[PDB]
Amino acid sequence: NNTASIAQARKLVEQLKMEANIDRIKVSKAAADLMAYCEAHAKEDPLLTPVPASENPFREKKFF
Amino acid sequence: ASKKILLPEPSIRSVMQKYLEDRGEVTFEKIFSQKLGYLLFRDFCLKHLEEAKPLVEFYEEIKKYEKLETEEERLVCSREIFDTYIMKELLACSHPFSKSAIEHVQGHLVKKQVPPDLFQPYIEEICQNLRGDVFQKFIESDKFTRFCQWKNVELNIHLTMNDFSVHRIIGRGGFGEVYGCRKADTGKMYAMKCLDKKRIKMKQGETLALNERIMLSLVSTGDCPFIVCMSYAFHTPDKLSFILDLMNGGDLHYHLSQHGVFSEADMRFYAAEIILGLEHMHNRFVVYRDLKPANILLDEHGHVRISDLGLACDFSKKKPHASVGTHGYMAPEVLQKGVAYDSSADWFSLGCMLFKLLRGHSPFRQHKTKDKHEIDRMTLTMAVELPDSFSPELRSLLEGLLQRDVNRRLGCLGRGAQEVKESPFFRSLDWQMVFLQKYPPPLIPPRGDTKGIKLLDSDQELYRNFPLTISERWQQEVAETVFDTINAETDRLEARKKTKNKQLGHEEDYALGKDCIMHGYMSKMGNPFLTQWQRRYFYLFPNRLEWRGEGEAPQSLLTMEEIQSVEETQIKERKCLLLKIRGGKQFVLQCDSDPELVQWKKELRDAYREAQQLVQRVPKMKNK
Amino acid sequence: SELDQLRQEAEQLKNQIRDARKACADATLSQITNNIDPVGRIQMRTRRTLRGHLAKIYAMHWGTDSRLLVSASQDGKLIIWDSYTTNKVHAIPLRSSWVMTCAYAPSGNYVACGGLDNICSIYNLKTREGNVRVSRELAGHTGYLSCCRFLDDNQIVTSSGDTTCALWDIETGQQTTTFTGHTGDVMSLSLAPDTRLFVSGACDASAKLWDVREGMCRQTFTGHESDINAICFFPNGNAFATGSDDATCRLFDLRADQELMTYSHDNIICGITSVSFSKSGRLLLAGYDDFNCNVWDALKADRAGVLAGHDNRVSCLGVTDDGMAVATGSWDSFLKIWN
Amino acid sequence: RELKLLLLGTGESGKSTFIKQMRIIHGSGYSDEDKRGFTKLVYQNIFTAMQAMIRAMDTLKIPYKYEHNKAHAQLVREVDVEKVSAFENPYVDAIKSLWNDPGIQECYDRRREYQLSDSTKYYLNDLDRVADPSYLPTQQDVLRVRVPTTGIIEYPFDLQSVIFRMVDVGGQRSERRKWIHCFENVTSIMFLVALSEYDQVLVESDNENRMEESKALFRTIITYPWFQNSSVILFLNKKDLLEEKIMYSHLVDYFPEYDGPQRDAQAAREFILKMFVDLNPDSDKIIYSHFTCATDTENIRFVFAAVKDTILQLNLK
Ligand SMILES: Nc1nc2c(ncn2[C@@H]2O[C@H](COP(=O)(O)OP(=O)(O)O)[C@@H](O)[C@H]2O)c(=O)[nH]1
Ligand code: ALF
Ligand SMILES: [Mg+2]
Repeated sequence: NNTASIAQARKLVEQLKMEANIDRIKVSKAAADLMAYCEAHAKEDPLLTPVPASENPFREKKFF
Repeated sequence: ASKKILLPEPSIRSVMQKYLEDRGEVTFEKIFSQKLGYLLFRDFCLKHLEEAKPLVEFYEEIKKYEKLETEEERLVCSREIFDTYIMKELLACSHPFSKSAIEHVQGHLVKKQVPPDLFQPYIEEICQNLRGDVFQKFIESDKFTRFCQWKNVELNIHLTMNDFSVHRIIGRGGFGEVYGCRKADTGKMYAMKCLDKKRIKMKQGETLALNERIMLSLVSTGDCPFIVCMSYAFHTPDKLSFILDLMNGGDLHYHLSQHGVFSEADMRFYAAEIILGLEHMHNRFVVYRDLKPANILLDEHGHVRISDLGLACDFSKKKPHASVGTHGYMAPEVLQKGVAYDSSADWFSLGCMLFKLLRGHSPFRQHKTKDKHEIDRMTLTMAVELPDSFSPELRSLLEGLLQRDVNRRLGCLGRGAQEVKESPFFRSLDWQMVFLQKYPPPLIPPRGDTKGIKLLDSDQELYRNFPLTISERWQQEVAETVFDTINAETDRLEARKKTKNKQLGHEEDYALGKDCIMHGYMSKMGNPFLTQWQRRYFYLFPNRLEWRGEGEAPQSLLTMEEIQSVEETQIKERKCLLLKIRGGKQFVLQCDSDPELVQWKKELRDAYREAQQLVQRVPKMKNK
Repeated sequence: SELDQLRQEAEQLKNQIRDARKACADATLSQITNNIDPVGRIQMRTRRTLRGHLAKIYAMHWGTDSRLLVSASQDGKLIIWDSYTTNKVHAIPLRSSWVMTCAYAPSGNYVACGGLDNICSIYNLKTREGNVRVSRELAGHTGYLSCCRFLDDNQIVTSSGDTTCALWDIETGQQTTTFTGHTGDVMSLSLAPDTRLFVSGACDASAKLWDVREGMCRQTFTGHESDINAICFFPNGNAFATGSDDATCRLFDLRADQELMTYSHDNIICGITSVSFSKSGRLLLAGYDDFNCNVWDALKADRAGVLAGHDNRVSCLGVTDDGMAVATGSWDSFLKIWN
Repeated sequence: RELKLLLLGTGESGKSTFIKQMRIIHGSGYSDEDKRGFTKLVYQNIFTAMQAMIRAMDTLKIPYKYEHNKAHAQLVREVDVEKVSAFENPYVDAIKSLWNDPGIQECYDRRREYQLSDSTKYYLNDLDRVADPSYLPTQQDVLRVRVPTTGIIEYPFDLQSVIFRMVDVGGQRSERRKWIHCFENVTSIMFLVALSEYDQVLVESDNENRMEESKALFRTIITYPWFQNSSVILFLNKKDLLEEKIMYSHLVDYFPEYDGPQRDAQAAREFILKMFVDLNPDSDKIIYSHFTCATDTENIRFVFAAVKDTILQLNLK
């Protein structure tokens, strides 16, 4: 029962070769990028900043 | 027929089809054999199917052929059957039967011989054709639905005495009287051998009461003209009932004492009908043992049947040896203490009676001595001296029937009754005319306290597996009375609600196209101090038990997850289901019939166990 | 020899990956975000309640219109609600009672679902005859269908309990690509805005970034001490959050190929059932198995609020494409819309 | 004194032709008034035949050598079977030309693959006589006409010795249904078999072999219990057609147990005959066989002279 274990262990190492062969980014820049996304779209997000009840479909109106 | 046999709605089919399939009852041989199945099956073939029709008709015409009496009739008939069903189709090559079967019939008809089983090979091959697709198409049809309705009624038979009108009092017995009654359901007349349970233990006779029930059960199946057969057995708390065939003509000892002795030609009649009665019990490996004039009863017309089966005995497994029965008619081996015997003993008993019918006393008691050791000694020792008046035909018969040796006894040598029937005595008789009761009887009869003893639960346990119904009987009784007329009635009431529910809003398509396993009406509760009983239509799905009322889809259900246990609990002495739900909460169900209750018990248990097994290996659905 | 040299190569190549990641780890997100102003307290209110399901709700999914939504439930039904009006646009009964997932198409025409039937049943709302007719039986999976998401009207990705995912062509009813790799039942998945990548969460306590195009696993993230029950993409498509039976959520960045943040507390002991981001990504909404549904500051990792509107486990939840509302399905038979 | 005789057999086997011969020899011979009666039916046979042949060329995909005759083929195709008044010019030359086309001849030589008729070559080779204004059909023409019998008919002929009440019937499977109702007091059975059937399939069922149908039908009639008393007379008809067919179509092919030399009428005759004789359940019974041609009065005279004598030798004594 070597042919299964070996065929499996090769996929693993061919996979690990896949995963290790990427150009990673410094975590600090990863964060800065995400932080700066929210900073841009914080206005366009009604869950974050409460919108006018008039603009809210789940309050102002029963006709839609 | 005053009491209306109520017929369950066709929604019952979902439960029944599962109830019957679980027992492998939904096969052609199982259903076609039952009378009400045949009747529904044959209606389907004739009315609906195209190529089924001529096969049933063949089967029909053959069945009529079988019951033809004279050969001159059967000779005429065998041709028309052949010419119409065999030759006409065979010429055109649309005859779907074997060359063997065809050749078998030609082989006979060419030789001009017409056995009543001539077409028997064709009968078998008509099944093969009806057993395949044709049977499946029937199962798919409304006629199988109707069979389920009728079968539900059968399987939910519970008999109190309110089901019987009691017309007269026709007997007294060892442990209770015997009435003559009418079952209100169908109007069929029966005799109710009713027994007091207290008197039983007072005379320590629980054995011969229960033996009678087992013996009557073995005998009652297979339609028999010459035995007082059972249709139903039941009990009330103190009374024990058998519903037997109605013998309003009294017994043969009374009619002997009244009439005096009988002629040789008159006795021949009785003997022949008693012989076919004994033949029936012997073909089911039962011995009667109590064969004597008092145990022969006459019907209205003067025909006969064998009665008190209490002292009877099953010898298929092991043979008895004790001396049971009236010791004026018992055989040598029965008397011989610890000597084994079987059917042979009945033929010795017959001879003693047939002699007593001609002489007025048993062939052993001299001067009616009433002495056990005298009579029984003469049985073992002395041979009968048959009066010179006894013809040689009868001489031959009673010398054969009354051998002490069983190796020389007539009826015991190998072929049973057929030996006795061959005897030169019965040489005049067409033995099937005997069976068909076509011979005219010699005698038409005319029209005319220690109860303080205690009754234990131990005694009541004895009669727990007592109550019984015999399908053949009940179905026939129904077939010959209400069947067609109830069908006619139900056909309307269902068609009436088909038009009604069409025009209100299209119903009964909720269970369709989903994985619903079984659906039907039941009744639900919760606990005693708040809720009450409500009738709803349930749907069992693999993971939930939905239920609704009319005019809606289900608005409440019960998950298989939350069902802990299904248990049979009785509520006011009535079998019910107890569903214990996760949150210490209870929930009880109740069904119309026994078949339903049983199937809802099985299917819920199966369903919730299978759900909980399955859910518990799925991470989303499982608790933690 | 051949298998032991390959086993020791695996465990060196493995440590090459840990060092490539530790190299990026110069600062944490908790450090970086100290300065930004806190999100405050997200006092959320139950705007709607969606009464209809007869038993546990296992899944739900918004339409792209931010108004319609499907929901699959233990009652064997797949209901489409008009969140604005509470009225049911469709109440579809299923062939299998064992449904576990559902997925509104972005097209709005189709909805999909599946479960222990091991099939992804696709339904058509806009039929020839206007009925609710079944378009396809996508069979092929050898384990329970755990989740699935439409790419378009004719393509759909599905995860299963056979430890694989699969892309289907609805026309051919055939698995275009098969995404094998996981060593546990795949509980969840999530399409990136660019339909060319998707992540998946499994019981092997790991998530994996897949290439839809090609069919390979690009990266594998670990760190959870238990099953990953739910996973979804951050708005931009460079990160994703995971909910786990280890009572924590976590954020993962793809380009930094490691964990950025943990969302958990000593008080929270039961698992996460579901997750979703608000339109901007500042809020991470986690569903729980204590009938609660906590709102996290995705950057600060502080618990901003709680949605406590259900009597049983909060099984599933979502956010609208216009970010206007949060839906939350539950085991108590109700969905609830929030603002 | 009358005697009931059943002419039984597979379709088109010459049962109705056998009757027409009895009328020529014994009964009221064919008057010139009666001979006119068939004129219309003659024309219809020529159309029905030709049409059946035209269709068969399109089925078998056989090319017309002269493409001119495609115009005549459409002309004939639309002609109604029953609406034939007379055989007039627009169709006469067209049908003769069609017949003379070597593509039609290839189709005719493949007559085994589709149902044609047995007198087509007889009539089509003689279209000149048929198209004449005062064309009076001969006694042969009358024997050659195809008039599908349906249902039992009684034709009682009487020689100066005895009355023979002969029963003509239909041969096709549907017609065999009606047979039962005159199986009563049958003196003798005249079973007809077409010898040229060997390489043909049934019209009632294009799957099955005609010779083999007769083979079964004979066995059915023989084994019938109430014919145990009756006499059996086998008539292997169409001897003259077997004499043509066996030159190109081998009997060895359709009945593998045949040892004899192919292209021999006499060797085939005897084998075919034995097949039917071996279907007798008991050789205690004797089957009286004759090779015959129902369109040949000179053959039927000689045969029926011997057959009559056999019937009376057996049934008087
Ligand atoms: N050449 C030839 N033609 C025959 C013979 N027997 C019958 N035919 C023709 O074939 C056709 C069929 O014969 P017919 O008596 O009508 O058939 P049946 O009554 O159904 O058995 C008729 O047109 C006959 O003229 C034969 O022995 N030789
Ligand atoms: F046997 Al026929 F016309 F075919 F009489
Ligand atoms: Mg004819």
